[PDB]
Amino acid sequence: SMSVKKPKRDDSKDLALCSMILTEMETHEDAWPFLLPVNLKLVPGYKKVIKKPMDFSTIREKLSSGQYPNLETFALDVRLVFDNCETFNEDDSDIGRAGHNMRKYFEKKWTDTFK
Repeated sequence: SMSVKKPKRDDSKDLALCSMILTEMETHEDAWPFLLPVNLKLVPGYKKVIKKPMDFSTIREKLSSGQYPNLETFALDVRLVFDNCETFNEDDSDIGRAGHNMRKYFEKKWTDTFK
């Protein structure tokens, strides 16, 4: 509360460490469904159904331009990528499996780096 604060966590490396995680997600072989924004002209249903599209290129540009105020907003956009994928794709499809795999990969790196 006012004039009453928990000890200050060192957050000076968060930006660098989120960039490294993101690099590792970008270079995973199952990243291909997530690298670029879904083409809303060419994929029927996507525009109407997925209210907040998100992809790795968009996260990279937000990251690079100071549009994440903290590491929780970064994680929210990563998770959004996978939540969108689950909304639109059957579990038993290449893309569906890609999204489960990438989410697992992310969550491990996130835990190991920050928890």
